[PDB]
Amino acid sequence: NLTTRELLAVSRASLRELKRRGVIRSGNAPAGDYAELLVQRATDGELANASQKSWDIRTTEGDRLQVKARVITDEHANGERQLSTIRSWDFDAAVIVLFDDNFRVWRAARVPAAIMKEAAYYSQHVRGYTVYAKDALLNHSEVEDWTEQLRSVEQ
Amino acid sequence: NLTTRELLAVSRASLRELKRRGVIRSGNAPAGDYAELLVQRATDGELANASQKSWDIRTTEGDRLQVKARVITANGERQLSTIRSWDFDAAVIVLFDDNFRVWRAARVPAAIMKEAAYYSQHVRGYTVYAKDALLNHSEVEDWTEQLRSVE
Ligand SMILES: [Ca+2]
Ligand SMILES: [Ca+2]
Repeated sequence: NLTTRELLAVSRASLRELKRRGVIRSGNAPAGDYAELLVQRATDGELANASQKSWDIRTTEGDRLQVKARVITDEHANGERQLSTIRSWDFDAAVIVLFDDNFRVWRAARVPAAIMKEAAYYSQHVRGYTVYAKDALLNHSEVEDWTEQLRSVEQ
Repeated sequence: NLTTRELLAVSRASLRELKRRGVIRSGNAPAGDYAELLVQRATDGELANASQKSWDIRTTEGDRLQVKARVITANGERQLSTIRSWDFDAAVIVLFDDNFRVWRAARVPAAIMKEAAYYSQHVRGYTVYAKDALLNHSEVEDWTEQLRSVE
């Protein structure tokens, strides 16, 4: 095993190259970048440009998808189901991708924008909305389980 | 350099380890997590709970610290993330080089941060550039060697 410092530089350099080759967009958010790749492969959707802030992937049938992803360490850690801030509701559905400790897909779900809003909380500190990816959201009857589909593409 | 598939496995394995060691939390902010670890270790401070958004680390003497970090590879790289709360005692600025060794680090009182920030209307917050002029004096403390020590 190597030092923490080297590991960061190992990860940042690999991501930097993957980013120049056009497979990913940013190098700044590994879990989100991975989930984008995975949702792009599972749908053959097109990536947004970096400038498109309301959504990340557009399916060929039209759907605009905001991809939110996070690494989970313990399915029972309720505070770890917290997703990064949403600052625009101008999309058709979100895709929530929860990774385990291996950065393999633990659960993934397609949530209509309406159900996301219903679950969100506004925050003035961040100028956005906070959503917790609780089981009750993940198993909501208008949510699609995308777990095995994203495991079929890598991770 | 290598094949795309190997880079994915190279990045995924490195992240796997960083995450096992507790160095990474959500996976979206590697550099930020590390800078926090370094400032938490260079002090004996406590990490903020989920609800406390105004600061990141509380020192044993009380001080609440908002940590802002960037990898330095050019004024556009000195740009820090948006501040939307002034409810903290000082900011700790951590500039890494590409190897993630600490290149410059500085403890800036809230007053000097405010003095150096400018409000931005489209983002509804304040932006601070970690220029040398801030890093040197203005009554800010050099924390560079201190953060390199806990490395
Ligand atoms: Ca996203
Ligand atoms: Ca921070």
